[PDB]
Amino acid sequence: GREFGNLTRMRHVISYSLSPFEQRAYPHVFTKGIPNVLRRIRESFFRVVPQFVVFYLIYTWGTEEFERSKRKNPAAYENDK
Amino acid sequence: VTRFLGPRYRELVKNWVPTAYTWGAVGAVGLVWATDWRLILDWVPYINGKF
Amino acid sequence: TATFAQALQFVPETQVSLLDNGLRVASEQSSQPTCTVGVWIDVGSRFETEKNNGAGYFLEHLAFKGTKNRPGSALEKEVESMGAHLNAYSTREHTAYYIKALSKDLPKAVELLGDIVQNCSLEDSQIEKERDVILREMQENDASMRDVVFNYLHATAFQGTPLAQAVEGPSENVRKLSRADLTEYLSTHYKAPRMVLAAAGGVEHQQLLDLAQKHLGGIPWTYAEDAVPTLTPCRFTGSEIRHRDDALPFAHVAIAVEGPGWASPDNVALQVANAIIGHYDCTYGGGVHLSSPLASGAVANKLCQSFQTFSICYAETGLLGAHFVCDRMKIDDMMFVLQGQWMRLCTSATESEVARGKNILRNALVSHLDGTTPVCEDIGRSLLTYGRRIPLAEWESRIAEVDASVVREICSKYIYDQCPAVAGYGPIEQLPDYNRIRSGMFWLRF
Amino acid sequence: AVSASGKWLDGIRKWYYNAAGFNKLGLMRDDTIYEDEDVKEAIRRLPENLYNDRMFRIKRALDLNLKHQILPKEQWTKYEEENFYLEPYLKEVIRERKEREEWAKK
Amino acid sequence: AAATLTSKLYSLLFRRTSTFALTIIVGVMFFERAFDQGADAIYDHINEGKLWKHIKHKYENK
Amino acid sequence: TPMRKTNPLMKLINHSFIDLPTPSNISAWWNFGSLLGACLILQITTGLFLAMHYSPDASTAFSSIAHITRDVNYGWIIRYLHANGASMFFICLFLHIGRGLYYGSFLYSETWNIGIILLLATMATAFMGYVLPWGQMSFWGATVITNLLSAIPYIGTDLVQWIWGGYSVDSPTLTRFFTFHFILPFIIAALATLHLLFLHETGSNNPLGITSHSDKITFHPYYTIKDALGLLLFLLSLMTLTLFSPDLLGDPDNYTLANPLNTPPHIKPEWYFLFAYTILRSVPNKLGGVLALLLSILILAMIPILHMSKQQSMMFRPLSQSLYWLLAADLLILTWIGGQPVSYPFTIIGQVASVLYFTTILILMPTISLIENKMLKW
Ligand SMILES: CCCCCCCCCCCCCCCCC[C@@H](O)O[C@H](CO[C@H](O)CCCCCCCCCCCCCCC)COP(=O)(O)OCC[N+](C)(C)C
Ligand code: HEM
Ligand code: HEM
Repeated sequence: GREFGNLTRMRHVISYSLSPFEQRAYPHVFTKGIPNVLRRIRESFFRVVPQFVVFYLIYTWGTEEFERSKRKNPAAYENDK
Repeated sequence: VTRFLGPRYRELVKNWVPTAYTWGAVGAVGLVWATDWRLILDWVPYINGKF
Repeated sequence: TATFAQALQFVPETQVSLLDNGLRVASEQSSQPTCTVGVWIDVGSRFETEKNNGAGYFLEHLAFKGTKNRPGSALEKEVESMGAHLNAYSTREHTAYYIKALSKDLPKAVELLGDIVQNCSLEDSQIEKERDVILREMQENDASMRDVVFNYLHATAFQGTPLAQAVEGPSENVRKLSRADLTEYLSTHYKAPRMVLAAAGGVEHQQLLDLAQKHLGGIPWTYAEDAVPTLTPCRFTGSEIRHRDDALPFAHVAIAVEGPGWASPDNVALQVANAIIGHYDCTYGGGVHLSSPLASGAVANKLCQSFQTFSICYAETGLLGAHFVCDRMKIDDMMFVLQGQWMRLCTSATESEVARGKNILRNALVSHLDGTTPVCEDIGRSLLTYGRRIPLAEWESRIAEVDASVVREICSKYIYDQCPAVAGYGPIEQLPDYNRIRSGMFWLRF
Repeated sequence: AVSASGKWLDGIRKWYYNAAGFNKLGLMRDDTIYEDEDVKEAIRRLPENLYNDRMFRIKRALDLNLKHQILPKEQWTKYEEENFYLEPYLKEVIRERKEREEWAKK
Repeated sequence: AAATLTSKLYSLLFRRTSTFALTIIVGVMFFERAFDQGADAIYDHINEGKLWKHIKHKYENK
Repeated sequence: TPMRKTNPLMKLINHSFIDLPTPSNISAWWNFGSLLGACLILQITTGLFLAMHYSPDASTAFSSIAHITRDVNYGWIIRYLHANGASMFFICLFLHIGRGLYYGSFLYSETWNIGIILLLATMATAFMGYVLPWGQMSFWGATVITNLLSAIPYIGTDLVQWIWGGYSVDSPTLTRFFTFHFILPFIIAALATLHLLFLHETGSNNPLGITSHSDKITFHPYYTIKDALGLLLFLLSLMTLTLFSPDLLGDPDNYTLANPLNTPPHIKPEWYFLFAYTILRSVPNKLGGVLALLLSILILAMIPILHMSKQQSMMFRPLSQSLYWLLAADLLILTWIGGQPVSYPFTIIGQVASVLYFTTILILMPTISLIENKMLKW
């Protein structure tokens, strides 16, 4: 019972439109599109990236630490004797 | 969650206690029979076709 | 000031004199000019054979159209001259007549009863008139619901039992009744000690006693040929009647389980249970989710249009149950709620709901007894079965004794896993087949 | 119960208020609230013009979300601009539910 | 006016469905053993001298 | 009077596809759900043509696959589309679940739970299917995974041998796994039908989290071509994974025959299971590692109970968003740790990553949700 006639009541919200054939597929791309994608990415940055950077840090540190203990292990035999 | 505790809910749970132990007996004995559990079935007086 | 314990005691005790012929005089003193006087005969529709089913009702129509002592029109002229409002009825178990007049007029009424019961001329023209009158009355009351559906409920519940047939009697029968059959019915039924004179109100007792002896002292207490019509035990059945007729605006279902006889303790607790299931009507602003849980179900997605929970009772046997009007599309759903309520009292009965039910029941038993007519009918109907009058203080003493465990115990005793009797006057199709109902009488969880 | 630190609380609440993105879409605070049945009945009780303003602002938000755009900076909702219209009604509804429940546990 | 055994049996075991399922399960508990040993005894009885378990006597327990 | 409204099959298609309202502002993430619906078909169809040559005996399971990759015409493309196809299946799956966790889609609790059960089904399917090739990692993975069942305290080994069909992994176990692997995906399909069944009586959620009844739109005109583009990009990424770098998501050693005797070094399970495997590596106890493992996936069921915010989507609640991406980074941490041999650096990071994985969503999220509640003055 949720057909389009059954949905929410709403009152005088007039809406305008155009035929797809009456308008080009890529309006104002260079002037309005790219800056929009840019503000989007700029909103996304600090909320997303830095924690991944922390992943890069823990990754490189873990690799350097394993590789360090492994190859300094004979070096640990060296300081041993 | 806090709302569920109360003066009448104690009464209700108490009303359904015998049913709870009875179905618990149903599940227990039913499990013991479905599994042919050997441990308790060694103790039962007549059900000893198991060797 | 206001308090229960004293107020129960201020209500006067009812004196019960015994005439030598066995007629039971009774009275309840009060300080008001008005008083009602009546004779609640023990005779009812239960006693007639199929040969004479319509006798008591028909005589109920012409008990006072005429009489041997005075012309009937002169009689009604006299009662109208007194300002009195004589009235009568005839239940399946209890015939009754009564007057409604000033204490100043009290003696004049009493002897009138001593006419109406003892002797009434039965002119064949009058009876012949009452014939077509009743025949058209048969065309009258059919239009009404409720009473029709209860009549199917009795025909269902009892079938071969004498109790099963309606008070009005078959239409085929009523045109066939003869005056001789009526004199037979009169000679074989209306007499002491079945009779019980009663006059609650302003009536002083001793005057009622003297007036009782003088006129009502003449009633014979001996049956001819010792042909005593002993009452008989009544079997109950789990069957159903399902009249349809789809053109009606509403289905009008009535369901009932076997109940305790008129004189057993259990009924009291049952009354409390009926207070819990709760009667309701959609005309009220008290509906919605409010009021009775069955009413809360009646109005949420909007189910029952109007309904009532009833506990009809006779000697030995009775009928607990429920009754509801319904739309065609919802007839099943209202059932699912109803039985569930029963089941809820058959298992999980919380104390507070029982308390509310006890308060509603007390309020009912007290509110019923205001006025002179209700207490006269009370003294009569109570003397006809219980004996005594079973005083209100004893009622609250017996109601206070009720507890949720007692409620669940008795309701399990009579409701749980019992076979329902069903009477459904239509339109009907969504109403569950009887196996669905019978299986609806018990949970698999409990 | 803090004083000037409470003004500091007003400051951090303002900053967090600007951290939430609904100002970019013109929404009032109450539009954003999750609509469970209590909120449903709370919306049902709204005066017609207010309910209309709510439904339209919701459409404007969804429409802006369609084209992944943003309401112009002049038109953004301001922290002092908001009217907390839905609170009294929702509080009435919730209080009624708590009343029915407290009665129901007894 | 003597009571039927079912009048008490229903009043005890069958009145509640949980006890009903319980007595059913115990009934299965006994019926499995009894019926199995019975059918085994019968099938063992029809064909005496055929089954090898009865032929074990030529070589069993030393 | 359109015919769609008349014929019942056309009625159901008119519901599920052509006419059902959807929020207009639905983004690219919801598309992944439909993509999963697509992937299953591929995983059937492609897989259906691998079963026509595969022999589930232990003595010939490997040589039969050599028969497929070599002797059969165009068999290798089917092989690689199948193997990479499972990987794309779990990628779309993880993105799908992340989408459902982010936008507060878990409030549809029944749909959520059916999604969880369907998840466990797909996991078992991928496991038994990975066991089918009968290489080194396949055989060894089976032995290691199966033993976990042995963990259960009383029943244990009888149950484990009941899975093996013998003392040890062998041909009957391989045949059984071939059967269950054959049968499970269709059950996954019926569950998916249940899934969409529960889903549609309320309608799809929208990114804002506000109800979209004011702006509902028919599915056919728009989302069919949107999902056509998403399916096309899906086939693009899949074909690029198959025709250029077939191997990198896979693991060398499977091309060697299984040895009951010899034991392979790195012993790493295929990547989608890796994080869970790390948890086994994390808890020293056997049964404790098993329970932590089962909690690793069950835990999703507890999320709706743990919800505290008076809003759905994280997008209006940046702090919880930051916790969310911390959670994703943590999953990357476990997923990377699963590829590594036990050593000092790894064991410590694995334990900390696991404990953080449990604490961030059993403690921190509800609390910061309450903080976000108090910051907005209600
Ligand atoms: C390949 C095909 C497979 C199917 C094979 C079909 C075989 C044919 C037989 C199947 C149907 C036979 C009909 C059996 C009788 C009908 C059952 C029904 O009548 O029982 C009702 C109720 O159903 C059961 O009796 C309820 C008790 C359930 C007991 C469960 C025992 C344990 C079962 C555990 C199985 C769980 C699945 C585990 C699988 C691994 C009783 O109704 P009723 O008498 O009017 O009301 C109850 C009256 N009270 C008040 C006395 C209780
Ligand atoms: C969601 C559904 C499915 C998924 C995710 C899936 C995944 C997998 C995976 C990961 C493998 C391992 C192959 C490798 O790593 O080399 C595999 C192999 C296999 N799959 Fe599926 N599968 C699915 C459904 C099916 C279906 C429906 C069939 C029907 C025939 C099937 C048949 C096979 C066969 C026969 C193999 C082994 C043959 C070979 O690897 O050469 N699978 N599958
Ligand atoms: C093969 C696996 C699956 C298939 C085919 C599938 C199918 C679908 C489809 C077609 C939709 C329609 C909306 C959309 O596509 O975004 C959907 C929505 C949804 N799915 Fe899945 N699903 C799968 C797995 C899962 C899993 C694993 C979960 C959760 C852990 C899940 C939870 C949900 C939820 C909560 C929605 C509601 C979307 C909304 O509210 O907007 N699904 N699913």
